[PDB]
Amino acid sequence: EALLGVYTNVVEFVKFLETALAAACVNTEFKDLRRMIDGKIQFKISMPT
Amino acid sequence: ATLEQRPFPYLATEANLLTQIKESAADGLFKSFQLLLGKDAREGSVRF
Amino acid sequence: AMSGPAAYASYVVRGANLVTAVSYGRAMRNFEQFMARIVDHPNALP
Repeated sequence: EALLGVYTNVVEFVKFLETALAAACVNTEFKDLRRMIDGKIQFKISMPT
Repeated sequence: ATLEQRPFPYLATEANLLTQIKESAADGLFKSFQLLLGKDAREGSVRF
Repeated sequence: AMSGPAAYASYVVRGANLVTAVSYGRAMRNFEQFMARIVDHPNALP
């Protein structure tokens, strides 16, 4: 019997790491954010003169 | 008045002096490991 | 065009074996190489 034509859309898929916004971030593969002390990652600044 | 009527009255008055002694949240604890971002991974990156 | 890493940066646990047999001869050899780097390369420090 006669044929039938099927045309599907093709969508480009987004990965966050490939987009150039990730130059504004350090991306860290991490496992366990539940183990953190609240409201505190201290970092010490020493400015020479 | 609620400090004395609670049981274990000596350990209650000693454990409630922590709000005076504590200054940083890692005070009484020891240090065991270091989670680097790599092998040295910066002087400026976040070390756990 | 620009370049980057393939995946997210994973953490590495360092500090498991502390080896505590550190000697005086090797510590002075490490200290002479460490103080020479301030004159040699102030920004690149091991």
